Amino acid sequence: KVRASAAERREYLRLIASNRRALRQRDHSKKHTQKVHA
Amino acid sequence: PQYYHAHQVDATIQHQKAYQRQTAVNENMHRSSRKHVNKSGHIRYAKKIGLGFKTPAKALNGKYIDRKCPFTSNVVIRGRILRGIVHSTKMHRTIVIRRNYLHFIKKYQRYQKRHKSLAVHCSPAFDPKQGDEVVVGQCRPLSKTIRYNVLEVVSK
Amino acid sequence: GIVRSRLHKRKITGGKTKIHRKRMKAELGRLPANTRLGARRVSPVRARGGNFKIRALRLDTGNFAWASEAIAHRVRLLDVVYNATSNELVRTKTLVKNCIVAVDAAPFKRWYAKHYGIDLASPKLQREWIRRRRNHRVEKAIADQLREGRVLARITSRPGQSGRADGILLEGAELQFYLKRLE
Amino acid sequence: AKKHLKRLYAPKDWMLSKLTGVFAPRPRPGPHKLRECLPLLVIIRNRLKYALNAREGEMILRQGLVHVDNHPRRDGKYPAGFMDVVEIPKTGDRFRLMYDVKGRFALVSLSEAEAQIKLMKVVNLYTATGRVPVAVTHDGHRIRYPDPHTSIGDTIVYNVKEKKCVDLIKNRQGKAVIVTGGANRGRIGEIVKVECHPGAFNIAHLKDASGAEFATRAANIFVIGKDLNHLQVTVPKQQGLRMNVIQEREERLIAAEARK
RNA sequence: CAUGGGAUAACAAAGGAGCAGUUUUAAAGGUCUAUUGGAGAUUAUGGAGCUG
RNA sequence: AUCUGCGCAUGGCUCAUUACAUCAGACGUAAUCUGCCGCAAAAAUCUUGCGGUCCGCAAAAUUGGAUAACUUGGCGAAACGCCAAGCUAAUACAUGAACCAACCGGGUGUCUCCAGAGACGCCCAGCGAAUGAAUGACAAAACCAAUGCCUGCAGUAACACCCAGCAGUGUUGACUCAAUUCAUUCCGUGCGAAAGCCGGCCCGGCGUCUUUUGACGAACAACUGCCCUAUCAGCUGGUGAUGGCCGUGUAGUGGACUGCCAUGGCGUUGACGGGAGCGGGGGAUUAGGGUUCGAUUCCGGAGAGGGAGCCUGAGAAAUAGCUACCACUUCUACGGAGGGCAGCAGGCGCGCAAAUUGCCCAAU
Ligand SMILES: NC[C@@H]1O[C@H](O[C@H]2[C@@H](O)[C@H](O[C@@H]3[C@@H](O)[C@H](N)C[C@H](N)[C@H]3O[C@H]3O[C@H](CO)[C@@H](O)[C@H](O)[C@H]3N)O[C@@H]2CO)[C@H](N)[C@@H](O)[C@@H]1O
Ligand SMILES: [Mg+2]
Ligand SMILES: [Mg+2]
Ligand SMILES: [Mg+2]
Ligand SMILES: [Mg+2]
Ligand SMILES: [Mg+2]
Ligand SMILES: [Mg+2]
Repeated sequence: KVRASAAERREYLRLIASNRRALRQRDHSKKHTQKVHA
Repeated sequence: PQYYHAHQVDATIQHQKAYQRQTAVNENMHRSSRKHVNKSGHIRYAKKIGLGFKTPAKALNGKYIDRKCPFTSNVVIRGRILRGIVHSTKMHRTIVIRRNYLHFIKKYQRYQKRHKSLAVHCSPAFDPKQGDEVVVGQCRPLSKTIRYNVLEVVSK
Repeated sequence: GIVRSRLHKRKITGGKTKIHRKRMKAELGRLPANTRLGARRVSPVRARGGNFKIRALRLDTGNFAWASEAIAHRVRLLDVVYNATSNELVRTKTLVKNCIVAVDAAPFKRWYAKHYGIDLASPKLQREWIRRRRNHRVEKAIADQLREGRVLARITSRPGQSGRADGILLEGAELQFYLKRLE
Repeated sequence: AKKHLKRLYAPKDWMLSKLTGVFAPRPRPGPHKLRECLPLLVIIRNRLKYALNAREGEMILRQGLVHVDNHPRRDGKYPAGFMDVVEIPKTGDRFRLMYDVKGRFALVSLSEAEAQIKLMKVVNLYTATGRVPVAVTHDGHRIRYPDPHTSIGDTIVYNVKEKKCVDLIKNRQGKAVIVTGGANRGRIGEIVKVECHPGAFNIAHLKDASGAEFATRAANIFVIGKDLNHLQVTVPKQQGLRMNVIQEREERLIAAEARK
């Protein structure tokens, strides 16, 4: 139950760190798709 | 090059047989971060209390060392927020406010002038004269009679 | 016993308060510790909740911190130098919070030779000393009493409450405050 | 340390008659508040008539036959309160504690799929040791890794069998609540406007299905769905609609005359 | 505690010499953040404000 | 029968005290303690066995000493009094778990590399606690050094491999808080997997340390309110009265308290002192305005013959707990030993004035 509780941290940390990744790569798209335009 | 040249003693605030310092932050940091340092020079602890009260110009850019102060200490303002008028400022760093109210008598269909006086701790951010209207906020006991602490002064 | 109530205090009108209950246990106070210098002897006190509050009698050592360097070292208290409450507490050498003491200064010099490499040569491989030491400089009033042998320091813990004599080294204007009052 | 209740100082929603004994079963600390629960001796004896007295009532409970939120409760003084799910495997009935529109506790009958989830309102959020952010709930639960969009006023759907927070309901303008305190307790309404007033009590303005406008403190509202049609949990038979006192008085006389 | 209505009254301050020019335009002198791939250290130009 | 674990701090009685007190409505605790109960958490600890004298091979850790009851001998007029010896338990007391079994971090010495990078080695790295430091957000180009991708700069999370997104993001109206990083060290005043108990035919019911928070509470603070009295006009302040500075003490805030400094604070809007006596919910009467009563069932406060002071416990300044004195007081074999009905029945007094030394846990 310490391994299972340290497993449910490692997948809460992929819920947090993926949501931060999806915001990195919607902004570096929307910056680069207007940098092409000008 | 090895020597640091620390700050000299500011004798205008240092009167009180122990060194007057703020417990929140250390005055003696060499490369103190931009967290607590104010505009001109020195390290200072200033806090934002709750209910839409703007901290004064002093308590950010002042030099005074106050404990029991709502803006520069661990004193938290909570509970009641009241108003009074300044009655006497004769005590050191403490004022007595006067709260004047009309007490309605249900039998004689008429009001009655009563008053309550409260000892209120007054920060050196503020200099209220007699008759000035203040806003006080409740805090912990700070003395035998001090429960409130001045938040804003409305002049004259 | 000793109580902490306002039942015995006069009203602000000057009137006497007439007492209509016995003393409560929930309003007690206890006799002071009067912690002095000496070899360590402590007596625990059973507080509320069953918690233990360790009275310090006779303390000689503590962890003192050098806050610019963000380190601490277990050093030995030498003397009690200045107390803001009374000069009589200096003479009986009571340890309270905020009293000014002198400490050993030997672990601080040894740390300042091990870290920054300045004495008051052997690892030629690791000169991460050079990665530090350039921006940082040391106050002169510290380095004088550091090599003089004892450093003035300030007690930052409450010994009668915690049974510890932890502290901080006086720096800056705070050292220059207390050096004037002594000499 | 109080250990007794007088039956007059007991809550009125329990509906214990004043002439039957001096004392009422004081609910222990636990999940729900003493003022805001219905202890299991009152459910097994006074609500359901499975027990004629308190002596028959502990023959049921101490034997392990009543389950509050999937776990057998052998305490007659266990505080069961709002959104709890009370199962009984032998009689095959399972109920949910809801407030009806007159403010009293009501036992809403459930299916098997509707009896697995309960809806729980966050009361506090903090970080525990480690860096684990846990969520404190009105039922006393401490969910350790909730949905990261959890704020304090929200509602977590929980599924008490597999202890996994399956869903989240934020507290916003467009949601529907149930009122769990005050004069308006048991009423269901859409949220209209939430008046903040920092330092004091948040006031929440609410509009009912009929259009009746009413307000409460926002610590009294309990959001239970996205709208008044898409409620996440089933509600009692009035469905939060408070009829007029004149119209509901006429209908009982009409129903009693038409019955004879 | 929240909120809106502004009749009547109230607190406060004043005692009227005891008093509180707005914009376009180019010019002079002088004061203590954002970009150049990052971060560190120097460095002139410039924005907006300073006054004659 | 006795060890052990909880309980006896509730309930019940009474209303003597008591006017910046209690109490009511309403707030505060970010100034704090909190057993039982609810949902959770948990990677610290070189221990055993066998062989050899500190090492080797092993592994379901087959741990240690003492007391009751009891027996024996008893002391004493007695006492809800006692002694000595001999036995024996644990979920009492004490001791103690390597490897299975992680991630992550700091400080640091040899070794393969390049003109700083890696491998290895050592010390330290658990929850809680102390002190110190760091987080706990924010609201146009030019040149040199180190460094990033390009074949001069297109475009870009951060990071020298192990994991190319394994936290760049706690909460509040507000925190010096929640939590995390590192520095030092906790010497009993913390941390077992009870070295625990059952049950089913590996699994399931319990029972327990620590840690943490909801809940039931505790303690403090005070916004508005309160009978009569001036044949009571000044009250407080050396020996704390109002405030300020270091401390101390507390569970915590604080003249609560030591030291020092200042000269305040309250009052004809009735202070101060005296008399009446628990405070509300409420009762009686009332067109309206009122005038009265509230010892009494519910809530709160206080007390247990008066007055203290304590122990134990999560909680008592407890009284069907202890210690002492004062006033009464019972047994004695005179050596001594005890008492506490404002619990329920009763008893004597006192008065105008108030019942049964009853049956039962069937209900609450
Ligand atoms: N007045 C109460 C306070 O007493 C304090 O001082 C008091 C003490 O110095 C002293 O009180 C002592 C006390 O220390 C000691 N531990 C116990 C003793 N019973 C008390 O004595 C006091 O009480 C008894 C009975 O009332 C009287 O007989 C005695 O004369 C009186 N001095 O006497 C003073 C009271 O008269 C402070 N002066 C002050 O805080 C305040 O006056
Ligand atoms: Mg026992
Ligand atoms: Mg009365
Ligand atoms: Mg203080
Ligand atoms: Mg009572
Ligand atoms: Mg007497
Ligand atoms: Mg009787």
